[PDB]
Amino acid sequence: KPKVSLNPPWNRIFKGENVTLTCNGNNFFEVSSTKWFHNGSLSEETNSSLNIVNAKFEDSGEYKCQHQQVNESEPVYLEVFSDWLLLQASAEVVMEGQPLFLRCHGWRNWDVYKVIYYKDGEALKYWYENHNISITNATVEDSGTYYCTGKVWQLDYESEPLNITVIKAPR
Amino acid sequence: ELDMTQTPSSVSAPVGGSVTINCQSSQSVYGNNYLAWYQQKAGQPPKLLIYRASTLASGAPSRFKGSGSGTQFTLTISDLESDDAATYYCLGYYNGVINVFGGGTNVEIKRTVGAPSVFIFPPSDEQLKSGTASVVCLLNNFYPREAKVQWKVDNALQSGNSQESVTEQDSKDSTYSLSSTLTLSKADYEKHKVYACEVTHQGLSSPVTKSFNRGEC
Amino acid sequence: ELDMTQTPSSVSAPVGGSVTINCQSSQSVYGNNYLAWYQQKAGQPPKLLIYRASTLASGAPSRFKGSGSGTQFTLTISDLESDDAATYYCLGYYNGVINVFGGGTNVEIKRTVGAPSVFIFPPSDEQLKSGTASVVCLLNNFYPREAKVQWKVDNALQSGNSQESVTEQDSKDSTYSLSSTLTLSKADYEKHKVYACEVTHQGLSSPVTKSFNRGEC
Amino acid sequence: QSLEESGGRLVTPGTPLTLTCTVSGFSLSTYNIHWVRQAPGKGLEWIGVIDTGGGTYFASWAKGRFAISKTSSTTVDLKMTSLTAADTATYFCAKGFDYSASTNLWGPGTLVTISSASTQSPSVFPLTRCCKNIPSNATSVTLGCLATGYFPEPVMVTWDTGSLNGTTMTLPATTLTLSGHYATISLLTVSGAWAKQMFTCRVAHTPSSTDWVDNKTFSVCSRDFTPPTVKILQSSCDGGGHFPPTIQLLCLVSGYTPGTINITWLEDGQVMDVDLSTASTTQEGELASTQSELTLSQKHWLSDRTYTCQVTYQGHTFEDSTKKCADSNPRGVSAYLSRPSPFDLFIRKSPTITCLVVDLAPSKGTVNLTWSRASGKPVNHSTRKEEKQRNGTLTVTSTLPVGTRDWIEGETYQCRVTHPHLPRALMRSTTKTSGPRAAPEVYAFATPEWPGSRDKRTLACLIQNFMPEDISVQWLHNEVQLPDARHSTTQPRKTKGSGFFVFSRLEVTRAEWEQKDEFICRAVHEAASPSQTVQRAVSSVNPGKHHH
Amino acid sequence: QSLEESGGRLVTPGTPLTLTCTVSGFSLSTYNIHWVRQAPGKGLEWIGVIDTGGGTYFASWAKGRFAISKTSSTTVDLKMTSLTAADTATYFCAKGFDYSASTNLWGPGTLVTISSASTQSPSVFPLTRCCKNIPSNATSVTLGCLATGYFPEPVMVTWDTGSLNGTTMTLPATTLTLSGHYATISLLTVSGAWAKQMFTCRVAHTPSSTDWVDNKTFSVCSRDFTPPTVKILQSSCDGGGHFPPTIQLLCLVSGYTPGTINITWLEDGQVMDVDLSTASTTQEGELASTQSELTLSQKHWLSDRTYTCQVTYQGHTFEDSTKKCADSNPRGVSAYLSRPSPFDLFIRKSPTITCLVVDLAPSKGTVNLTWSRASGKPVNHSTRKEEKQRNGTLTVTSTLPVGTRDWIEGETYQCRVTHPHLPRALMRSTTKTSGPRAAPEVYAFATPEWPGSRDKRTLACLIQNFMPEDISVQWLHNEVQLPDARHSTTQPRKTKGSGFFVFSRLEVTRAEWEQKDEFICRAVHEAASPSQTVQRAVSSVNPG
Ligand SMILES: *[C@@H]1O[C@H](CO)[C@@H](O[C@@H]2O[C@H](CO)[C@@H](O[C@@H]3O[C@H](CO[C@H]4O[C@H](CO)[C@@H](O)[C@H](O)[C@@H]4O)[C@@H](O)[C@H](O[C@H]4O[C@H](CO)[C@@H](O)[C@H](O)[C@@H]4O)[C@@H]3O)[C@H](O)[C@H]2NC(C)=O)[C@H](O)[C@H]1NC(C)=O
Ligand SMILES: *[C@@H]1O[C@H](CO)[C@@H](O[C@@H]2O[C@H](CO)[C@@H](O[C@@H]3O[C@H](CO[C@H]4O[C@H](CO)[C@@H](O)[C@H](O)[C@@H]4O)[C@@H](O)[C@H](O[C@H]4O[C@H](CO)[C@@H](O)[C@H](O)[C@@H]4O)[C@@H]3O)[C@H](O)[C@H]2NC(C)=O)[C@H](O)[C@H]1NC(C)=O
Ligand SMILES: *[C@@H]1O[C@H](CO)[C@@H](O[C@@H]2O[C@H](CO)[C@@H](O[C@H]3O[C@H](CO[C@H]4O[C@H](CO)[C@@H](O)[C@H](O)[C@@H]4O)[C@@H](O)[C@H](O[C@H]4O[C@H](CO)[C@@H](O)[C@H](O)[C@@H]4O)[C@@H]3O)[C@H](O)[C@H]2NC(C)=O)[C@H](O)[C@H]1NC(C)=O
Ligand SMILES: *[C@@H]1O[C@H](CO)[C@@H](O[C@@H]2O[C@H](CO)[C@@H](O[C@@H]3O[C@H](CO)[C@@H](O)[C@H](O)[C@@H]3O)[C@H](O)[C@H]2NC(C)=O)[C@H](O)[C@H]1NC(C)=O
Ligand SMILES: *[C@@H]1O[C@H](CO)[C@@H](O[C@@H]2O[C@H](CO)[C@@H](O[C@@H]3O[C@H](CO)[C@@H](O)[C@H](O)[C@@H]3O)[C@H](O)[C@H]2NC(C)=O)[C@H](O)[C@H]1NC(C)=O
Ligand SMILES: *[C@@H]1O[C@H](CO)[C@@H](O[C@@H]2O[C@H](CO)[C@@H](O)[C@H](O)[C@H]2NC(C)=O)[C@H](O)[C@H]1NC(C)=O
Ligand SMILES: *[C@@H]1O[C@H](CO)[C@@H](O)[C@H](O)[C@H]1NC(C)=O
Ligand SMILES: *[C@@H]1O[C@H](CO)[C@@H](O)[C@H](O)[C@H]1NC(C)=O
Ligand SMILES: *[C@@H]1O[C@H](CO)[C@@H](O)[C@H](O)[C@H]1NC(C)=O
Ligand SMILES: *[C@@H]1O[C@H](CO)[C@@H](O)[C@H](O)[C@H]1NC(C)=O
Repeated sequence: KPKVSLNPPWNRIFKGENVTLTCNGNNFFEVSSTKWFHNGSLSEETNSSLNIVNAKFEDSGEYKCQHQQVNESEPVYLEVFSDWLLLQASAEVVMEGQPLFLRCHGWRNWDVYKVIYYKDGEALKYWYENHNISITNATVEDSGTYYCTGKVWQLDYESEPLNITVIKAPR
Repeated sequence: ELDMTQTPSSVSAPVGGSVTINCQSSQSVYGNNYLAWYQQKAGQPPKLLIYRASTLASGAPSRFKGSGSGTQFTLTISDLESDDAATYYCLGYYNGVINVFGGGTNVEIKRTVGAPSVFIFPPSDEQLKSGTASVVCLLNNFYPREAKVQWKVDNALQSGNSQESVTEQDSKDSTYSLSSTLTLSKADYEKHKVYACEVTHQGLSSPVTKSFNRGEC
Repeated sequence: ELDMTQTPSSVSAPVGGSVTINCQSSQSVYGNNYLAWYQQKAGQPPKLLIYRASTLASGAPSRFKGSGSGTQFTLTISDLESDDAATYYCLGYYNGVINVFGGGTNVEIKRTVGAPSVFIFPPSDEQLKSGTASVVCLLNNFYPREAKVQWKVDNALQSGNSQESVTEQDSKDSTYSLSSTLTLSKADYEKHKVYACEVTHQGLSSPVTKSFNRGEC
Repeated sequence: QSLEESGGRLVTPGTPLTLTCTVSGFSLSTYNIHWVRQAPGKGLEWIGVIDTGGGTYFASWAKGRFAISKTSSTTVDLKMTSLTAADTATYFCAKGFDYSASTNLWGPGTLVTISSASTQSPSVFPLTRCCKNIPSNATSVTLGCLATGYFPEPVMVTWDTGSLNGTTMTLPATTLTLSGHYATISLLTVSGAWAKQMFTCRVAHTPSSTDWVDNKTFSVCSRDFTPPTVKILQSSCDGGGHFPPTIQLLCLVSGYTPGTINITWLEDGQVMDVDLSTASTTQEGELASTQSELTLSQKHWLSDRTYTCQVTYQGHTFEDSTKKCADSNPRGVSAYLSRPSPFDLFIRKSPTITCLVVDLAPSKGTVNLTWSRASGKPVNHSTRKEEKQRNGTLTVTSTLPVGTRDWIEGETYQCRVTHPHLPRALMRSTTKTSGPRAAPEVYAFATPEWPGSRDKRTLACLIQNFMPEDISVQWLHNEVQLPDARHSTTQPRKTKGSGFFVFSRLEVTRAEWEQKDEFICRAVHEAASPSQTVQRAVSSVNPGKHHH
Repeated sequence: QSLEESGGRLVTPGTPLTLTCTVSGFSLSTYNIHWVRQAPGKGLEWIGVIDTGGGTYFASWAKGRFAISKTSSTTVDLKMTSLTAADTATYFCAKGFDYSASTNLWGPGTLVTISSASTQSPSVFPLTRCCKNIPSNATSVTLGCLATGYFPEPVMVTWDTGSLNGTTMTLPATTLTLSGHYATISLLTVSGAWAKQMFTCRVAHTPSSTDWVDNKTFSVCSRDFTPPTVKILQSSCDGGGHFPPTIQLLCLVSGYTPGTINITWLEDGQVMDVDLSTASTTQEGELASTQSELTLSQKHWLSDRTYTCQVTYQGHTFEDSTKKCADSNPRGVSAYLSRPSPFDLFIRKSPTITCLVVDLAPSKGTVNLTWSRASGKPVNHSTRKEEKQRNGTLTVTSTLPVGTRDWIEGETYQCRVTHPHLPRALMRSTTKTSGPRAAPEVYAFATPEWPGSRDKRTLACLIQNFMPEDISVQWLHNEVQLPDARHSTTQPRKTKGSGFFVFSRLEVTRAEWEQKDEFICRAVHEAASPSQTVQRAVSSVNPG
């Protein structure tokens, strides 16, 4: 089946931001055309990479792709927010040992200072400037509802929380 | 209940031409003749031209001629001059002691010569703290009232941000005074340098321009 | 291989006194009388007083008297003056053409005790641009020669950074003059304020101190 | 032989109104009196007539709302009842020869407003020409005042010219197209010794209040003197980048025409005591030079406070500003939303709320500022001020009138802030506090007399055990409630048990207590009874009756 | 009839050398020539003799190293080989009547030095006594020159004294212990009109070159030489903290005895062009004042270069320097430094200050916290403490006890923090106020009884018109100070005129006033006299 790839990987963007949904699988059948599914409706783009320029609120929702194969791809979800701080994250479900990058991102390349991450309420890490937490592994206790407090243009902003949960990759 | 229809509501005729203003009444006036014709300008009480529908009032010129009887009455104004820039009214008196005015009728016109004294006033520093800048152009002791004021902000002709005030005719030298206020924001005021008022008038052979630049005076 | 012993190496006698300088030879001189007596001051060649062990040289005064024979010879200076404060030598000529000088005898004129005049010199500003500061303490016109100079830099006694220069005994008043130079770096000079030279001499009942503070001048 | 009208003003709907036609020259036992009205932008409309015998007749639309009466031999009154907005008009009285209104003698008319836009006071600004465009011998000069932004009519401008003659000329008003308010230009032409003469315009606006007077004072030049320049220098921090233990600020007022000159230092706008700074004036030739030195602690400098050098020279103000330097200055927009004060709610009975938005970066475009109610019921029109500040930011203030009954019953009002450069919309909301109620206790005190404080005394007031926290404190003296700036009042803090407290401190002078030594501390508070105010008086005399 | 020696100079060990005795007046076919040497500080020593026939006879220690030759009718050469440092000597030639060296005609001698150091020219410095230590008359005065750092010997100093005479005295040379070079002092004592007379020493060093001549020309007094104070002032950034297009620096030389000056500006130690700055001078009474204005681009200022004001007054250099300032939060960290509380300072007499640093990262590598005084006097140990916060930051707090008297006399105390991740050290400084002093007024009031509140009262204390703002407030009941939680006191705010005020509020119970109804409001403030403490008691009684 053709799996669906995101460039950048982050399924949570800001309003006004770009992203390009690419969709590819094994080349058992040759790549000629692709079908796109915003919410279930067929999109008018045929070529394998769909660009998604300048996000609106209606750009939210379930996304899916298809090729000339028989069954379809998975329901990737795209939430779009307008706010001050979005704690972006790599994947919403991960399997142990895979890379995880976290990023408390601020509106239109703006710099967030005094950045503090919270995992389940407690302070996971604090850094003076913005920081990329990168955990190359993913324990089963890493599962938590995360959120980040930051300081953008001297004022304090808390991001909306996001729950993430790892499972065991055997079975 | 009873009506007076003054027709037309607007009429235009040049110098040497004439206008006719008709008043038609639903019921005949008292003694078939009791109607007046009034002349009114801006900010003034109306001035009596005709009383008793044909008889000229004292001080009115002979070029105002009233006529008519019963229900149908007509003011004819021949040999036009600029003191006829007015709204004209008719007044009927009736049985039952009833006075009703007419609807009104407007004419435009010009005549003699006397040149304007132009002055320009920059906005004050107390006004610039409030976020507004008003630039004042004064046209002083002039005649004709027909004069044109143009605003130039860095040689660009303004439109829609200026308002004029025209005075009454003076009781001594029979002249007019005008001011045009150009209203800008403080941010629009401080982005520009040259502020010019151009005055076109018939006693002026060329349009005179009074200007300043911002902050140098 | 042969010796000439001049005894004593130093002798002191006042003005009007007499000194005796003996030279003893290990082998007899040529013809039993070939010995000379010389007077030498600083910066000068020696001046012949006696030749042939008793004969007075030309220009030498009659108060210089040489005597002796063989191996044993003696110069006697009676009627001593302040000009006679010098170093005196004997010269023996021998068989085999050998000339041997004596060891020398310093004659000191015993004069009165003079207290030194102390002066202190701060380093110049043009020396401070080179990174070195030398502070100068001068001791002027003193007798006898023994004195002690101590440097105090913010009341701390210095050691190892000062050097002294002593003149010869003067030919007129028989006094001495001394200078002590304290050598510091510019950084060590500008870290301190009080610079004192303390002078101890036997004509002084107390050690006299001349000091300055940095600048203030 | 003329007629004049008087009594036209701004009143509410439903108010009775009496106009007066005063005649001169003729007799009312021979001539009749007509009344005619005219709204702005329509034609004339006959109202009525009174004859010599006193009989009045009115038009068909009048319906008994109008009455004419002969009050004296020269005055005729027109009484008018049941006013709505359709009667907003200019009213003429006329000498009638007969029952027809065909006449050549009319009064100039008086103006009656029944309106629904805001009663706005005029802003008065001087109109002087540029002085390089004014000639040396210019034996007369024309100057003026612009009175703009008022609603409704009229304004009355008179002139004080001093010892000169001045011909005064007031133009007809122009309706401003954006706001609907009015604007007048009144011009004064004088002659003679105008270059050193002080000129004064008096603008009265009777729809605001009967004694609303703006008394603007100015001269006719904007050169005046050669203009000084102000600059502030500061100490350097050292070679390691570290601040010295004290900071010197040197305010330099460069070459100006010699005169009295007057320097105030400000820390975030508040005047510091003159003892903490020096000042020096030198003169070289025909030109003066001024310097002022201010000494500050390193701590105060590092606390990022803003300091202003204020120069007052010949009645003209110059200024310069400084704050702690920075390589970069990030800042973001913030917003605050107040509740109405109890004084405005219950004494003035005209509550408002203010959304104050500060520290925005002055980018391109106006900031979207919208008021709304959670109930969906309509909001009133608000007022908006935008002001550039000394520290370089722009502060926008929006003031919304709120209903008194609306506020008391627990309505929630929202201030909504939008701007294209904003990430998201900013939201503030306000509503009456849902906590309990408790009445204030009030205690007023005077400090004793002691050396060095003979002609100035300090009064104090304690207000405590009240709930909720919103309260207004004023001081009243000799049938005037004294201005807020005269005294100081602390912020509400919690008492140990139940409720809040505030203290107020008022320094008074000898002339005030010799005028009246009774001073009243007044608290306005929602839980106070019976009329939401509580007050206590104190006399400072407090006489020493030892052992009673 | 005389003899003279030539050829003596400085050579290395092992270098052959030839001296020449030039004779005049007599014949070498009649007279013999003796050679005698003399090391410095040692007696005379015979070397050799040549006769009229050319036969040369030497001493026992010579061992063939010395050779004498007749070169002309007036010159006799002496050749030395195998020279070591023991041959450093003044060498004399003498007209010998016979093979005895008993003679009255000697040459002046030439100086032979055996060393391995570099030929260095002397540096000549004036030696003047300090003019406040010179008396007003001082009918003779002593001055001099120091000719130092030269190698080898000799220098010669003469003197130009003008219309004065002046006795000249030259001391013997001293070998410098560190370098091996020589140094001399030449002194001049003059009498007369020395205060206006211009004096010159002439130091010549013939081992450098034959016409190496240094005049040092100087007077007895340097031209007063009040050290002029240097200070640098600078342009403002504006009210938003933004830099202007250019930066002005103003170097001030304020209040000094007038004289010749310049001001030179350096950018990272290199001299900037003369047209880039303008200097001006004024005089007031006696004291002069000088200023110099330098214009810099914004870019240069922001490049963090060091700009130096170099003032040269009467030949001496005075300095000040600047670079772009450091804006107190390099990585978003904050640091705060308190003053002592007046209660701690004046009542307990154990004042402390506290340095608190917040929003540090919890990484490894301990922070270096150091305390100091601007005077360099010692400080005690402090209570260094770190703790991680619930929000993930790390705060370090330190409390230092300070001397009471030390604080009162205006010492400045500095807290210094270094972390490995910080790019530079962070400093905070605190000191006593520089404003005036005004003692507080204290007024204390008891509320009257309010209906329904029989068992409670409120006490109010007004403390006002004090300067500076630092103050402590305590309440006491039954001679013991009540806990701080019992009462509420506001923060200092300015009065209408001079000074500050606070209010204090204390709720009390019936049990307390029935136990003792007298309660004391006490203020501790630095301007209060005699023991920095003023109080006022209050009761809940009537006159009765
Ligand atoms: C998604 O990602 C891209 C980054 O790759 C973002 O921006 C793209 O930016 C380029 C450069 O601006 C766009 O290309 C073209 O831009 C022109 C204007 O900029 C150029 O020209 C001016 C002088 O005219 C120069 O000063 C400047 O430096 C640039 O060189 C437009 O004129 C082009 O034509 C069309 O564009 C506009 C768009 O509003 C239309 O309205 C016009 O009618 C015209 O037909 C051209 O667009 C490039 O297009 C941008 N990409 C996209 C997708 O727009 C995007 O902003 C980013 N999108 C997000 C985050 O939503
Ligand atoms: C993670 O969590 C920690 C706490 O766990 C936060 O640290 C706090 O940071 C704030 C901000 O700096 C601290 O607030 C400061 O407290 C100082 C302490 O002063 C004491 O002494 C004075 C005088 O006696 C008293 O008035 C005061 O109440 C204290 O008892 C104050 O001096 C500071 O004042 C500063 O701001 C004011 C304006 O409010 C200025 O006028 C001053 O000049 C001065 O600049 C300030 O109030 C707070 O104390 C810290 N907490 C602790 C427990 O120490 C971290 O900030 C947080 N991390 C993030 C990213 O937020
Ligand atoms: C594909 O499916 C998607 C989901 O099934 C559909 O997405 C949905 O679209 C609507 C409208 O586009 C989203 O509603 C958003 O817009 C309105 C109005 O915006 C105003 O309020 C915002 C509050 O966040 C402000 O930020 C704005 O500036 C503006 O003033 C709001 O009512 C919504 O806010 C609510 O929801 C968000 C989360 O989305 C919360 O954060 C808010 O607090 C509030 O509760 C939205 O902003 C709607 O949210 C969105 N659904 C999801 C799950 O995101 C999509 O339309 C569809 N596509 C097509 C083509 O049919
Ligand atoms: C989907 O993505 C593919 C990526 O390869 C696009 O294919 C090719 O895209 C280019 C650019 O649009 C087309 O060619 C261009 O023609 C112009 C004519 O002026 C010329 O200037 C260019 O150099 C280039 O040759 C090309 O036709 C197209 N190929 C095919 C087979 O379509 C494709 O266009 C994308 N589809 C979209 C965006 O709908
Ligand atoms: C897309 O999804 C469908 C889901 O059903 C895939 O279907 C596959 O169908 C075959 C045919 O039945 C299944 O194989 C065998 O079926 C027989 C008879 O029913 C049964 O007895 C066997 O036990 C076996 O199940 C097959 O299991 C089923 N699933 C998968 C995962 O292959 C279809 O193949 C999918 N398409 C692609 C391209 O993956
Ligand atoms: C923890 O993470 C490491 C790093 O991802 C895992 O080790 C493998 O490391 C190599 C390094 O080149 C990667 O290429 C592999 O993809 C990694 N394997 C996996 C399964 O991620 C390691 O397995 C992880 N361990 C646990 C317990 O999660
Ligand atoms: C303005 O001037 C007139 C002139 O006497 C005076 O009556 C009026 O009170 C003045 N207005 C104010 C506000 O002082
Ligand atoms: C303050 O400024 C005004 C303006 O010239 C001046 O009249 C007044 O005397 C000044 N006061 C002082 C104390 O300088
Ligand atoms: C230096 O001074 C001496 C002393 O008068 C003089 O003879 C000599 O010529 C001077 N030399 C130079 C180079 O000025
Ligand atoms: C003084 O300083 C300027 C600046 O470098 C320099 O050009 C000048 O030559 C100096 N003059 C003297 C006499 O040192």
